[PDB]
Amino acid sequence: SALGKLQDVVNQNAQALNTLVKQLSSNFGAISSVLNDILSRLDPPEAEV
Amino acid sequence: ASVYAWNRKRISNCVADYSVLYNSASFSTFKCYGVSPTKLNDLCFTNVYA
Repeated sequence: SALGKLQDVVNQNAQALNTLVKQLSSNFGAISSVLNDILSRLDPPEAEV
Repeated sequence: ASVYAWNRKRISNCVADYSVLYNSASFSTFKCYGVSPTKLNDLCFTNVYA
């Protein structure tokens, strides 16, 4: 744990990237979190929503 | 069947042409909710129930 100050910065940056990547898996109230699924399943009036 | 005893049929292991359902004028209501009617020929499904 001698080099903990650098490792904290590295871990925080990697964790921020991991959270940002993980947030793509959330649908945020939509039918799916995948854009290709929505574009292949719905007409543009409801796919827009 | 009657509505209290509505009949449920499983559909599996078949290729389905839904274009004969959209283009048929016999149906007064043809309304889809989670999928577009014209995209039904482009998708693959399981757990299909009528």
